[PDB]
Amino acid sequence: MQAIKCVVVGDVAVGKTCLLISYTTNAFPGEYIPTVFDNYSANVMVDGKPVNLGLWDTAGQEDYDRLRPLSYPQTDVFLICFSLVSPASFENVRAKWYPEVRHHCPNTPIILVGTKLDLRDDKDTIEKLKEKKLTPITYPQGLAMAKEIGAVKYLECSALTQRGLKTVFDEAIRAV
Amino acid sequence: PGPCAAARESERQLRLRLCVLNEILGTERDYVGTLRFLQSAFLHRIRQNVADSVEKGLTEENVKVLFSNIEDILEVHKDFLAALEYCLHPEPQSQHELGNVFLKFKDKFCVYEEYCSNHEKALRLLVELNKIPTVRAFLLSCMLLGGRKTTDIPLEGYLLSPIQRICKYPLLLKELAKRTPGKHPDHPAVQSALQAMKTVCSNINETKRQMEKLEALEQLQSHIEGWEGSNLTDICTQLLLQGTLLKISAGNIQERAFFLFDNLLVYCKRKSSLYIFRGRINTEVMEVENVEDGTADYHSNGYTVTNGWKIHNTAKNKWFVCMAKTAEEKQKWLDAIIREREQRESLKL
Repeated sequence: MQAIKCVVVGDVAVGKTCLLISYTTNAFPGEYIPTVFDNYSANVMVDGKPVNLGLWDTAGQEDYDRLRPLSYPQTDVFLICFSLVSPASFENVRAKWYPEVRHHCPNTPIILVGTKLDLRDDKDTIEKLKEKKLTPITYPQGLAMAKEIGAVKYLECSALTQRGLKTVFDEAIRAV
Repeated sequence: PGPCAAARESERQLRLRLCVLNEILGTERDYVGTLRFLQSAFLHRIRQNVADSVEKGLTEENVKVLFSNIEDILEVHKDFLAALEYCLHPEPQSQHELGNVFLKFKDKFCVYEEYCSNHEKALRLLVELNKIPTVRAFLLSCMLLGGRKTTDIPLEGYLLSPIQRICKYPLLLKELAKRTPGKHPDHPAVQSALQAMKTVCSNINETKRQMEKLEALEQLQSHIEGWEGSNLTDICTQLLLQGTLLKISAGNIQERAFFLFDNLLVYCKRKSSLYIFRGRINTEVMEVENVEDGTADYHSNGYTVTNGWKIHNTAKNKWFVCMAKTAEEKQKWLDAIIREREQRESLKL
């Protein structure tokens, strides 16, 4: 069976861990969302054929530039993530994550993933961003970024509502 | 805030604190289990029958590179886990204190510096080892007998786990601090523990950066036969420019590989990559002069020089001519030589 290594990268604030826990566990969220997501492998059915999808979190390594690349070799597909309600995390796609990923993995497909979709129309979230003269990232802006970095897909999702969540990992598989 | 609102917030904090304490303990138990698995399924198995593993193509040196000091990491975390368990006995409660345990073990985590600085070499070796049928089968056998299913994460995932784990502690402690109010007895120690474990991660990160610099020089020199003089790491810090040039020294035109470092120029003969040492010049006693296209002299042995220049070793008072393939390549070399001298003289205050 085909084994796929999928590595999730992005700023601390984007909820890489939540997203992976939500995708792999039942009755998410529950009482408490863990800090730790162990390396995970499960058979997933995509377009008829089963695939062994391996999932690798990178949470905690965001400030340690020489440790991060130890995760990258033999990666089949990258999820470069940003939070749709954090413009800073969006800019770091261009400034930090895409350059680094491409340096170590020149030909590996990238999917650009906008997380926290559920908060983009959240009134308190919008208000707090407005206090800083900020606004959430729009779908067109996300498309523009995906084009810029040569992502094979741009996808938006929410770990909490799980809207768009399944599609992210289906397309990750399809990209390989 | 008044007692009603403050009590409400306090219940939340204590509840969430307990969740964090439980995850710290739970994931530490999981981690030690992973370390025990690597020790028993691989190292102990190899140790009990060294001949068999060597016969199958897995050498003693391979094993040292692949697993590094994972057993020393295990011994530290056996102790660490036991210390955590003691603080959280008989089961975690919100008033329990963990801060001092992290502070006590801060220095013990230095073992990670070796492991993380070695892991790139380890994972690259594993890729090559798995190209060997008998070794690939042997490692899969270890995985299986160690309790892994065919669908589980591959060996590389488990070998990466120490890197992943050490970077989780600042995340776990950040959350624990968040749920440890100023009035909580653990408050000062958890604050200090958070900074301690961040410092540990930073130390590991910087050690890797430093080792990468040294290894770049060591690995290059290792490809050079018949080395003369001090090692590159003894007097240099980085390769500035390398390239193939034609060299003339009052004799035949000879193709040579040139290497410019801070403080040193080296030139070699490429073996028919590997090299044969031919010469070196301390850049402090090196001078360079332009040669005009279409000219020739004694040092060029009467050959017409194009895209060329002269190098002068003032210590030996010896000259030779270099020729690049294009004007751009010549400019690149002379720019780099000037730049090396400028930076060296700048450091000299």
